[PDB]
Amino acid sequence: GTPFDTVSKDELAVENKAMAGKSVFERAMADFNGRYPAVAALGLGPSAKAERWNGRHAMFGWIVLLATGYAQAHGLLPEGGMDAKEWGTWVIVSTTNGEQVTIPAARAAIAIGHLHFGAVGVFAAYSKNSVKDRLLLEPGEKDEAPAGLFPALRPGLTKEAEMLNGRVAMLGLVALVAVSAATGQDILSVIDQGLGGLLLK
Amino acid sequence: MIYDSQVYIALVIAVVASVLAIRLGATLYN
Amino acid sequence: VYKFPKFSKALAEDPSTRRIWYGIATAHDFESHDAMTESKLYQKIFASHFGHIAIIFLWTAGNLFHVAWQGNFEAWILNPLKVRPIAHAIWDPHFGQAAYKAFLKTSSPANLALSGVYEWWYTIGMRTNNDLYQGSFFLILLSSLLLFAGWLHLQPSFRPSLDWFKANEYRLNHHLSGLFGVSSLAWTGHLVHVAIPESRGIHVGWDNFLTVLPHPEGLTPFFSGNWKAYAQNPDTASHIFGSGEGSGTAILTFLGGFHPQTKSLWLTDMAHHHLAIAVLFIVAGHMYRTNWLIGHQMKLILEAHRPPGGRLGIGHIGLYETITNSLHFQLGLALAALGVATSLTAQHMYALPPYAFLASNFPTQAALYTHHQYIAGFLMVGAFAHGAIFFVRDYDPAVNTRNGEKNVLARMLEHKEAIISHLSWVSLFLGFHTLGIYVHNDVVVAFGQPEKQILVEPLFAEWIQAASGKTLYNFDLLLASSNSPASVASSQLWLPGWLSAINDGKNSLFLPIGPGDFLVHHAIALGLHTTTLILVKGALDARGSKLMPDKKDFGYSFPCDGPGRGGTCDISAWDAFYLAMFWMLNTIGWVTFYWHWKHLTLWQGNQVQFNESSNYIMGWLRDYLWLNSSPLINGYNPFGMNSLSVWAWMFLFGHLVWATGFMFLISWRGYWQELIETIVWAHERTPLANLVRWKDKPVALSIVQARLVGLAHFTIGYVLTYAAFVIASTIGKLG
Amino acid sequence: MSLDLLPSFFVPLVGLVLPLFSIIGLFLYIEKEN
Amino acid sequence: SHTVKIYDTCIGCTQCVRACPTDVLEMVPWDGCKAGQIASAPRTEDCVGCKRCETACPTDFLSVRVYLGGETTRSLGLAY
Amino acid sequence: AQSKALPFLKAPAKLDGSLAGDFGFDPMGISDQVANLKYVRAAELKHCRVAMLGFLGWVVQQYVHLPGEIYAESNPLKALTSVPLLSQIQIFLFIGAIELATLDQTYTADKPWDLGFDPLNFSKGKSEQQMKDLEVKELKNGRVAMIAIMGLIAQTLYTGVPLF
Amino acid sequence: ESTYWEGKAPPSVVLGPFLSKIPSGVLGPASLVALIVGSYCTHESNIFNTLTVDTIYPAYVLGSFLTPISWGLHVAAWIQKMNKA
Ligand code: CLA
Ligand code: CLA
Ligand code: CLA
Ligand code: CLA
Ligand code: CLA
Ligand SMILES: CC(/C=C/C=C(C)/C=C/[C@@]12O[C@]1(C)C[C@@H](O)CC2(C)C)=C\C=C\C=C(C)\C=C\C=C(C)\C=C\[C@@]12O[C@]1(C)C[C@@H](O)CC2(C)C
Ligand SMILES: CC(/C=C/C=C(C)/C=C/[C@@]12O[C@]1(C)C[C@@H](O)CC2(C)C)=C\C=C\C=C(C)\C=C\C=C(C)\C=C\[C@@]12O[C@]1(C)C[C@@H](O)CC2(C)C
Ligand SMILES: CC(/C=C/C=C(C)/C=C/[C@@]12O[C@]1(C)C[C@@H](O)CC2(C)C)=C\C=C\C=C(C)\C=C\C=C(C)\C=C\[C@@]12O[C@]1(C)C[C@@H](O)CC2(C)C
Ligand SMILES: CC1=C(/C=C/C(C)=C/C=C/C(C)=C/C=C/C=C(C)/C=C/C=C(C)/C=C/C2=C(C)CCCC2(C)C)C(C)(C)CCC1
Ligand code: SF4
Repeated sequence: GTPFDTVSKDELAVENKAMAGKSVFERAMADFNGRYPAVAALGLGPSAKAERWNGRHAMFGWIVLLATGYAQAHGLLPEGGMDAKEWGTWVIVSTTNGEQVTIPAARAAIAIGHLHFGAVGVFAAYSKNSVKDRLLLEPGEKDEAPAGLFPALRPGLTKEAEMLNGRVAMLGLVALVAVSAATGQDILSVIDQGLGGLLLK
Repeated sequence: MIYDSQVYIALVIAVVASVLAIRLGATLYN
Repeated sequence: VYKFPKFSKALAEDPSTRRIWYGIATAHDFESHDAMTESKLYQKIFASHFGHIAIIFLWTAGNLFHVAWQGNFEAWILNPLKVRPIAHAIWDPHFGQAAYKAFLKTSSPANLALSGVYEWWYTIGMRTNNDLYQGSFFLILLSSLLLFAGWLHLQPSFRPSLDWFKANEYRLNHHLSGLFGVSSLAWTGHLVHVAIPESRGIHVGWDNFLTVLPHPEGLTPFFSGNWKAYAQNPDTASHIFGSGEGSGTAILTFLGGFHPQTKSLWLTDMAHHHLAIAVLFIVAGHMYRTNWLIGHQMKLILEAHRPPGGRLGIGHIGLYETITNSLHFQLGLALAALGVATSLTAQHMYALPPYAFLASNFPTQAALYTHHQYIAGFLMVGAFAHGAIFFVRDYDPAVNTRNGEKNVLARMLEHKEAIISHLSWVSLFLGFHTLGIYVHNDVVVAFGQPEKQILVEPLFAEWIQAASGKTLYNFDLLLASSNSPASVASSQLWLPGWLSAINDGKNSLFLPIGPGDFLVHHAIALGLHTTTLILVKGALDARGSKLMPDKKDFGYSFPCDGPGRGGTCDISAWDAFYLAMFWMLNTIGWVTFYWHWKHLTLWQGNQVQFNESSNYIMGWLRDYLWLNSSPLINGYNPFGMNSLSVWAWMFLFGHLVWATGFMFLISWRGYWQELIETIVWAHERTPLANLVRWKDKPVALSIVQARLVGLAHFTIGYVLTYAAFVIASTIGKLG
Repeated sequence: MSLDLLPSFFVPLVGLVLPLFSIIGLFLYIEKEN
Repeated sequence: SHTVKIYDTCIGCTQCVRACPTDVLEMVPWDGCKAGQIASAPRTEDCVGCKRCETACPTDFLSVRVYLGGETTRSLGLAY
Repeated sequence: AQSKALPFLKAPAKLDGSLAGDFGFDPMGISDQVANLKYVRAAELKHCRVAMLGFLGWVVQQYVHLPGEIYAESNPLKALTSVPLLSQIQIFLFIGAIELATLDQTYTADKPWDLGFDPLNFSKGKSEQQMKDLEVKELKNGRVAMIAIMGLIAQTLYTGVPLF
Repeated sequence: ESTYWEGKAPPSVVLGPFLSKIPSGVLGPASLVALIVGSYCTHESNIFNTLTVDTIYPAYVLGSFLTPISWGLHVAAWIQKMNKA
């Protein structure tokens, strides 16, 4: 308060000159890697490996969303709800007045398809020695170098092309979710509006 | 009855409180 | 096997599984950690306090959110005496159709709320599931604040020093005045502004609170000094809570007693109470000296307090440095105060229910009383354990001694034998004679001659009841008399409300008592005295005894001193805590058994069943346990199940955990090390499993760890089985 | 997605997945070396 | 490993040394008692903590004291 | 004595010389608890800048509005609720993006208020005395604005008149 | 300083640097007057006249506060008298 020091002189912050320059992206990456090792060494978090994998998944999922819209529009995507007598009480969603509303069968089928794809992913994860691109970084391996604001304009089946397309697809998913939340329509409704009407036709 | 927006933003705020918790947890050291 | 107990290198070098077990149990003993200083100790404790308060606020926010989302708060508002509050919904995949149907409440299976949060939140002026959501949002924000503060005060430039942590006068001034008084002032502000009109049908939310006057005159009487205006026109005797019918305009009154409709304390009474408490604590928060030359230096106060004739030695001269430099002395004091406070909460929230319609919520009444009494026992045992720890590791005889003469604390170790001997005498006296009278009643009633029972009328306690106004024992003493100065003095302030409540057979305010109450109170006194004997003996004998005159050199918790010189089992001070936990559990069990049986007889109406059968042990065993256990055990039978099925399962679960504790307590080590060695040989000498080998050598649990594990099983089973019994019995007997 | 699907989405998630990953992390941490 | 200390109350009666099951204690020359010998603990790495040493001590409150400390495969008596 | 603002009191130890705007004004001795004056100066300058922007926005919203209807509310406190949540959340996200990097910056640096913001280079070529004079001008104007913006908020909450 | 004492009476420093300089011949009669005034105020607010919302009388209340005080004043008077003051 006055007759003593609240903070000792031996415990004072020192400005980190090691981050001079080092644009916010480099600064954030360095801070994450130094603060959280053993998850940064694995390639997790704000890393080029994680960004590449998430971009691949975002592109594949744009494909999956288009397929789901097509299936819903074209009379596929089974109708009704799951059978509680067949699949237990865990599929029951609510009981309004004497009727049990269950999980829609369409949701169950879509979950099964997503389970197929996620299982493929889990196999590839526990198949590191036989896959071309691993999920995590080996001890020693170093994370590919960030592409930057604009990756190199190298057309074709190149690392830069896949990188750019993954970033674009992830941004598209972010924008799609933002539009759906702000305006209030369904995700497929937003995709239908953003395709003119050629999806849910 | 609370809306989906009410629950969703409470979940989002809960996530922010979670990131603040691990920062305190990691700052209290391994 | 080289980085889990980061705080202890001695444990990290243990090649056995004991390292993992001891790593958990020593994580919070910061004073014993490697490379340890006092500054780091206080800073880590400070950050842990912040995280703990954040956890508490998150827990409260979760309760609020789950009541708002899956509860029936809004429906319960319109019919509080028939609608059963819902805690949260249930989603368990293991349910059959029958379990789903039985637990089904409204739209989904759900659990009834026994915490009484519905009544508490309704009383403080909540009427919507959006009011609860706002509270949950605000509490999560507060938790984020506290987590940020905890992180911040570990940063280099924001870590407080030892002087700031040991600044007693500043912390006392602020804690008392700011915390207690200002929080009471803010609570009075909320009580008036929101709660008082909401009980009268006027909604005061976060929109119309700057424009809705809590009183029609509006702060004019306060500044003008006409403070009586805030008491004029109180709520009438026909006021319907939450509605404007029969309401008043007063905000601070003396009425005494209970609301005629909700059977709870007047909201205007509690606002006035908190305003008075706020003023008193704000005044008392200016006592100690700070940067402005006025106040008290508590070192001088302690040093100057030596009786002149001389019977406390040199007084309290060395107590200031003793308490300031020890965190276990302060922790013990705080735990003792908290235990007394929560005992007070338990004893007053049933006699003087403060929340609307909480008196008619029998299961929640029983649950609240049992919960708070168990917490009280835990806190008291913790206070005594930390006193023992202070004796072992923080007490310095040199500080508490001046020129041979010893101060008030050091003299407690001189007549320690006298203290322990007299505690033992009181315990033996009470146990011998309470058991003698109980067994005399048992034998006499069993032989078919109940008239030969020894039944002592609790005249001393009935004298107190008459002194507070109960005209039931024909004492005509202080407030049972209309001519005594005690009655004429308050005949115009709070007696009409107080007398109307104390002299009512439907209340729990000063329940009528008889010989059974006398005997059970003596049993309670015996339990308290024996628990105190164990804890005080462990605390005083912590630094040494005749069997171990160097016990302080072995620490607070060690297994033993060996097999010779007689033996040496359970000789440490930790073992005294371990033994006293059983006695605390037994004493709290007696207290809660007495409370629950008395209130079950009161609610059912057969108070004659308690007054007659409570004088002998078989009466308890047959009419409380055996009688009220019937609804609980039939929570599921070979024919079906009820919503009480979970309580029967918890009953059996508690019995199982209790007996596993019996395992860990009766069977000691040495018998489990050789068996583990046989298992190790079997694993090492079997094909197809030799490919898998342990990294930590499997060993039997240590003696102290085994005692802790057995105590934990005993306590968890005890608590679970009694909670299941009390809740299920109340629910199944009283509808 | 209705609000009543949240229990079936979260209870399995928490009560099974969180134990698995927590066990993985805790076992890895307590079995580390220096 | 456990810690074993010897105190000058030692009378050199050798009962501690001949009771140690792991050869931790030994008798060394001394001039503080009639026997001219005092117990020593030069091999505490083999100390198991059984405290047989101080069960055979005739002095009033012991002259050999065993303070249990960090554990080792030798001090834990592990044949495996 | 040493305080210029309170010519009778003596200022606290940490109020001296440098850190422009130092008029010895700390009667309660708050500076005695803080390890340095860096963080409190950073907070004061952030408040000064936010209050300047708030006063300017108050007046402009009183007189000038965006073409859209959602921005047609004249009362700033009423516009706080009339404006859609999308605009306010966008503003908050922009502020938080600016705030996280400066959060890393403030708690450790020697000049936490120096965010490197000078797009027009009004400080390039200025001498030390001129720079200190500019800092004094900023601090003065900010303190006056803080008082003014709090007064505007109070008068709008108490009378409903957002200005004058 | 050194408020610790072992003689017949504590040193006058325990009274604070306002009562340490009051003569005992002033504190004594003042203590008796304060005790009498406080007792009368207590007996006039209550006992003799029953209390009521309309009759609180800050003089009697403030007065009654002189009874607890009186205790301190005469304790200080004795301390001053024994310390040759
Ligand atoms: C400490 C408070 C607390 C507690 C004990 C519970 C307890 C429960 N919640 Mg819950 N909840 C809380 C706060 C809490 N809630 C808050 C604040 C929110 C708002 C975000 C929610 C939102 C919520 C939803 C949406 C659902 C539950 C559900 C459930 C049930 C199943 C568990 C689950 O799926 O959790 C999931 C919980 C969350 C996703 C929110 C996080 C919970 C808080 C914020 C974390 C508290 C951490 C705690 C202090 C210590 C953590 C220890 C950890 C390190 C091991 C269970 C009864 C489910 C249910 O009702 O099933 C029938 C369900 O679907 N909760
Ligand atoms: C006005 C200023 C102020 C305020 C509000 C606080 C408030 C707090 N400080 Mg704090 N502190 C202050 C100034 C202040 N401090 C100063 C100036 C210093 C430096 C000298 C400190 C140093 C300090 C330390 C070192 C620590 C705290 C801690 C705490 C927290 C205690 C835990 C808690 O939540 O209790 C909440 C308690 C209540 C709301 C009230 C309790 C009600 C009681 C139990 C009822 C009693 C009623 C009655 C007496 C019962 C008996 C019946 C009767 C008949 C006898 C609390 C938030 C601790 C903490 O947790 O840190 C995060 C801690 O470790 N403070
Ligand atoms: C706010 C109160 C408070 C605080 C700050 C402390 C703080 C401390 N105590 Mg303490 N204590 C308290 C209350 C408190 N205690 C109470 C109330 C008791 C009486 C029960 C004790 C009894 C006690 C003893 C006997 C000892 C301590 C010790 C310690 C120190 C180390 C703690 C440690 O290692 O934790 C270790 C934590 C654990 C081992 C976790 C135990 C968790 C238990 C078993 C419950 C978990 C089971 C859970 C209910 C599961 C439910 C089952 C389900 C099926 C329903 C530390 C300074 C120790 C010490 O050395 O002090 C110097 C010590 O020997 N305390
Ligand atoms: C109810 C209390 C209780 C229980 C459950 C046990 C259980 C056991 N005792 Mg015993 N014991 C007890 C009280 C009890 N004891 C007491 C009071 C004493 C004091 C004298 C002893 C003294 C004693 C000795 C001296 C010995 C035993 C032995 C045994 C074991 C026999 C082998 C066996 O059946 O393992 C199977 C385990 C069970 C039947 C327990 C229930 C397991 C459930 C039903 C199945 C599995 C549940 C599943 C894993 C849960 C997973 C979910 C969870 C993670 C959440 C077994 C663990 C012997 C031993 O070491 O084992 C050979 C032995 O030598 N006990
Ligand atoms: C919060 C805790 C929790 C939760 C949510 C569950 C949930 C469940 N338990 Mg369970 N359990 C728990 C704790 C829990 N358990 C504990 C602690 C114990 C020990 C006391 C048990 C002991 C137990 C037993 C003994 C059994 C269950 C069963 C079940 C299932 C209910 C039966 C049914 O209709 O499903 C029917 C189930 C299916 C149709 C298939 C479910 C298979 C798994 C769970 C699906 C997981 C999908 C996963 C994402 C796949 C990952 C990708 C992979 C392909 C690579 C359900 C999945 C029953 C069961 O189904 O056994 C498998 C059963 O027999 N539990
Ligand atoms: C926008 C975003 C991140 C934005 C981050 C920002 C601004 C960070 C800013 C900062 O760092 C700086 C600059 C400096 C730091 O000091 C401070 C901060 C402020 C922290 C991430 C989006 C991230 C978006 C991601 C990762 C999207 C992933 C989508 C996937 C994987 C696709 C999944 C699907 O395909 C399936 C699986 C199945 C299909 O049915 C469904 C779908 C959904 C289509
Ligand atoms: C890349 C992508 C999809 C890629 C799909 C691929 C590769 C599929 C490959 C396949 O092998 C699979 C997987 C499976 C096979 O069976 C099918 C094929 C086809 C063989 C989608 C991107 C989708 C990208 C989308 C939707 C982008 C949306 C962007 C928006 C809205 C931008 C808005 C802004 O630009 C404005 C308007 C103004 C700016 O100032 C601000 C912002 C906000 C940046
Ligand atoms: C806005 C302001 C200054 C803004 C300056 C800016 C943005 C400069 C930015 C830059 O320089 C940097 C940073 C870096 C350069 O490289 C780039 C640029 C971009 C050039 C000062 C306001 C300063 C504003 C001040 C001092 C306001 C004082 C207000 C008063 C006294 C009001 C009083 C009243 O409102 C009440 C109280 C009640 C009412 O009813 C009555 C009245 C009388 C109206
Ligand atoms: C071990 C130890 C410790 C601890 C201790 C403890 C834990 C204690 C407890 C204690 C306690 C727990 C106590 C209690 C107390 C109580 C009291 C003291 C009470 C009182 C009361 C009164 C006095 C009342 C009165 C009255 C009446 C009766 C009527 C009404 C009114 C009036 C108020 C008047 C410590 C740490 C410290 C230190 C070390 C040692
Ligand atoms: S413990 Fe006692 S006996 Fe066993 S070895 Fe060590 S010293 Fe010799």
